[PDB]
Amino acid sequence: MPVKKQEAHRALELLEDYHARLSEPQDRALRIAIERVIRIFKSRLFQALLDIQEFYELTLLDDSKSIQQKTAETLQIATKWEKDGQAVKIADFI
Amino acid sequence: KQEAHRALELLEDYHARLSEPQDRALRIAIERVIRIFKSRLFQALLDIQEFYELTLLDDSKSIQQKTAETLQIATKWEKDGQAVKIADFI
Ligand SMILES: [Cl-]
Repeated sequence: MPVKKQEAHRALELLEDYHARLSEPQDRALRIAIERVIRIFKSRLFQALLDIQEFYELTLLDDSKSIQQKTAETLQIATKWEKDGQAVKIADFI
Repeated sequence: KQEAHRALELLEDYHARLSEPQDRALRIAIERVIRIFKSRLFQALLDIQEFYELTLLDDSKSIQQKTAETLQIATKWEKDGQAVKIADFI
């Protein structure tokens, strides 16, 4: 039962607690909108975790790959994730 | 048992098993990936935190306005989720 404010690891927990309090009929449209945010956010988290699983299986788990090779691939993927906020990313492309 | 929810725990485990001196460069590289991934997650949680602060906690905004802002941020995030990277600028 934390007294500290704006703890990042609790951000989704607090959104959930806010949703759970929206019981009045006039608050229902907001509640349904929040449900959608929550679903979309969870999908984002899942896809990020899959990025790790993909890296882990294709790079680290492969006995066929040399250590120098794996190190190269590992440095690359970190650099890519690092640049993501400055990346040009096109919605509904190709 | 390799659920994606454990993806990070697994990477941290693998890092904790690279003990040979010749593996040390890969180990440091993996530490970097773990740090960068945690940063990614932290910034994602701050997205929720900032939305919560700016929209949901502002009781000067009507329920209608909060709803509109909540719908629009999800729409933006949904697009960002299917967006494909074509480059980055330094
Ligand atoms: Cl080797």
